[PDB]
Amino acid sequence: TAVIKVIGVGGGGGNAVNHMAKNNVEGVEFICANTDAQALKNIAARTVLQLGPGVTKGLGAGANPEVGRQAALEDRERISEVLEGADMVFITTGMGGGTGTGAAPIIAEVAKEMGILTVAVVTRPFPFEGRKRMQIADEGIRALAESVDSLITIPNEKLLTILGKDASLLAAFAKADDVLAGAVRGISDIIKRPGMINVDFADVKTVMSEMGMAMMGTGCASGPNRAREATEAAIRNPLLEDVNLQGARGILVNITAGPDLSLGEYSDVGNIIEQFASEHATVKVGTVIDADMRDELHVTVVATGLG
Amino acid sequence: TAVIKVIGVGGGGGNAVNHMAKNNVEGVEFICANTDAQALKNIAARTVLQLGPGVTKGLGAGANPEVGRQAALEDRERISEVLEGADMVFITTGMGGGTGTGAAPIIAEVAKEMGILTVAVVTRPFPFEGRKRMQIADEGIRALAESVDSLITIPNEKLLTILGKDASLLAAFAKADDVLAGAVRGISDIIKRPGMINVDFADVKTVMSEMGMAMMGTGCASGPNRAREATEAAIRNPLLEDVNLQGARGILVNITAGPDLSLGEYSDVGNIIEQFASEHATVKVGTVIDADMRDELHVTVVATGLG
Amino acid sequence: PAAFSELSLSGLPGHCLTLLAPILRELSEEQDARWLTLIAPPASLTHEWLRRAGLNRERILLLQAKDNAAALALSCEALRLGRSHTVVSWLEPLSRAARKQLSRAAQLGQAQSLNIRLG
Amino acid sequence: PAAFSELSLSGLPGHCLTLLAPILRELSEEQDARWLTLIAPPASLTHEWLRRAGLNRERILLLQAKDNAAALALSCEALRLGRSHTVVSWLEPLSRAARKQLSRAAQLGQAQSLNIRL
Ligand SMILES: Nc1nc2c(ncn2[C@@H]2O[C@H](COP(=O)(O)OP(=O)(O)O)[C@@H](O)[C@H]2O)c(=O)[nH]1
Ligand SMILES: Nc1nc2c(ncn2[C@@H]2O[C@H](COP(=O)(O)OP(=O)(O)O)[C@@H](O)[C@H]2O)c(=O)[nH]1
Repeated sequence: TAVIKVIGVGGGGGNAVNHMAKNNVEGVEFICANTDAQALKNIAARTVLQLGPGVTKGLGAGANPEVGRQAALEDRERISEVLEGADMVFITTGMGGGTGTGAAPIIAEVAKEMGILTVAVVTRPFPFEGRKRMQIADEGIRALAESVDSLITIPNEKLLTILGKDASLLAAFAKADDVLAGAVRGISDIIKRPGMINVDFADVKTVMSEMGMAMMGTGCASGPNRAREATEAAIRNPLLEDVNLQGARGILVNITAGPDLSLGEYSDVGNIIEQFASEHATVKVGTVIDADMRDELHVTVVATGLG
Repeated sequence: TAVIKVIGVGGGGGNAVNHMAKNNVEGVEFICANTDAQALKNIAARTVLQLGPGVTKGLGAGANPEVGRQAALEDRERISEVLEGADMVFITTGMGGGTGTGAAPIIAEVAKEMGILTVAVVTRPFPFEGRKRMQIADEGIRALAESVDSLITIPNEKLLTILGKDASLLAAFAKADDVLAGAVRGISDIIKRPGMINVDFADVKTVMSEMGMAMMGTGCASGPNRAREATEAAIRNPLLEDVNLQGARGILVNITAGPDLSLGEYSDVGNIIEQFASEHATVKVGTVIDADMRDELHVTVVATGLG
Repeated sequence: PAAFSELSLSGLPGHCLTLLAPILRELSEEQDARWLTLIAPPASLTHEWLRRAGLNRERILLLQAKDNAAALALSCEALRLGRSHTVVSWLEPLSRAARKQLSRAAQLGQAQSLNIRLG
Repeated sequence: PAAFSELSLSGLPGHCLTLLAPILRELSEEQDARWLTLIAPPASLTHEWLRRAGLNRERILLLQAKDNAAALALSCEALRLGRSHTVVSWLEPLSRAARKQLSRAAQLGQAQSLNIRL
């Protein structure tokens, strides 16, 4: 019955949240927080939070992170209200702009002050966006890590590897939206629609709470060796390339499959994970059964407390 | 399921068996074997076996054991027919006469040849019967002991003591009948009417098979400490006086009580007994619940493999 | 609270027996230091089956009865005496009256009355 | 032998649950290397209750369904898939044709169908 809220901050953050509200991310409440008043009009998210109407006058920020920060400081109270009652909050944004990089850390401070488990799921700018934005993003990320339990980072640069020849400007950000949705879905589902009884909210809190930086990888496969192929594919996902899985304090695994999931497939994923996880790590493997799913098997791995 | 047959040999044995048939002692087939055709007419047992029609011509053995033996030898065949199908045989007789002391050992041999568990429960003459019978009884008990798995030799002398002033010729032999019935019933109820499932026929065999000399004591009590009282009473029963429980290879214990038997009481009995038995002795404690019994708790202890 | 419960098992006889085992096994191990009393169970529940079902052989009492009417009276009595944490009956039919009788007897003995129906 | 079985419990709700626990606990430990699948059990059978009930946490799948009609359909599909040694349902009422469907699915999946009526 956990109350899970997802807040998209800024332009990119809003696009990801609206993409989540349209696809398959159930059991959560969606909120879009932005200084840009026009961007909050006619959107999927049921709740909107127009940040700093006095500092920005609804005109948005100008890619200036200070404006985003000041607008958030102005609405600490309204940020509290929109978050009231959550057992968990996902903060998603595209770091590198003004609203997202500036306001997210402040929104996180509030959530933390309220004792709410907080997981940030953000992207680092694409190399084509310039050094300036990458610098801004890095700073905002550093400020963010000071108040979130787990900070999942998605370097957009890696999305280009995944996309390959299918890359285009529209497809690149569309991919970012989808990856962010997979992160929120992978975790939220373990909490809201678990198929097994071995992982409860407390177990998730244990692998997420006060962990710091995190990263994820996803994979899916069909056929006779789908369990191993999906798991290995998640491990070698470029979004998890630069991470020493054995060096992570927490490991949350989401197995999503239809009723054709066999006991052996479940143990296969567990065995593969145990081989990469450190013995000093908290490992939780939650399972989600999609009653209408068949042949495919998805594996989502979130490595927390990296380093 | 186990087929249990009781064979009373001779006059006294016939009376003992007839008493058994008119009292409790359920689940067993009664047979009176005698050379005295006249004694086989007005009895309660349903099966009779006239021993040696050709030798004694149905007139009895005249107290000469040799005649009893010759009569039994004559009907070795009819004896096997009567025992056929039995899984256990109780042979009871008053040692000291002609038929019983002479035929009992032969009947035991036949039972032994057929591989039937054989338990003999017999008495030694009362001293008021004379030296001749006592001498004859001693020789017979030696012969019998060589062909039975267990041999309970009840000395009538002890019974005359237990009776005190109520002692009369008739009362004395009635007491013997009653004690004999107690031996048979105590052991057979464990096999035929177990209230618990911890002791099966195989267990009883372990305690009874090729054991040798045996003796039994009975006790009964009512009220708050009946468990301890009945057990102590069974152990201090004069029939077990000059018997060292710690020297017995096997110990079979029958607890008989009504529906008011407590789990604690069942435990006390076994505690008191394990206290007297050696760690190397095989101890079996069977429980028989008499649906319509109340307050009274009976304990029967049979020590086998004495010495 | 001490009371009356009823368990019914339907299906193939062998399936009904194997599904029964874990409950009887569990009951035989009850923390309450008293007996598990089974009253007039079907011929199928032999002492051998009970031992193979892994029941605690030192905490079970199995009593017989000539017929349903006798089993009913015996059941209430064993409950009444309060020497068993649970008295298991195999009565069918069982009237609302009989159930009340079993229930009352159970309360008096601070014990549980459990009737089982197979078929 | 694959088939349909039904277990019914009458009495205080708390008593019924207590009696049911040992069955589910043992079912979750079946030697058969397959799942114990529970289909839309009553609200009283929370994940917490099943854990506190001692069931093997790594060998049970719990699938929900909006109503009896859906639960019946999901039970047969689960049985049919053959991934569970036992598929436990909590369906009442249950028609003759319904039990027939369940027993056929059980045979197809070489599994056991067990319906529980509380
Ligand atoms: N997921 C996602 N990220 C985006 C999208 N557009 C831009 N971004 C990223 O998010 C960053 C922030 O830009 P923007 O959202 O415009 O900033 P803000 O509104 O001022 O916070 C950029 O540097 C991009 O990497 C989009 O449609 N989806
Ligand atoms: N239990 C019992 N023993 C008896 C009875 N009458 C005699 N005896 C004993 O059994 C012995 C054998 O005597 P009896 O049976 O007449 O001898 P048999 O028939 O020739 O073997 C006697 O020495 C007595 O001690 C009786 O009524 N009951």
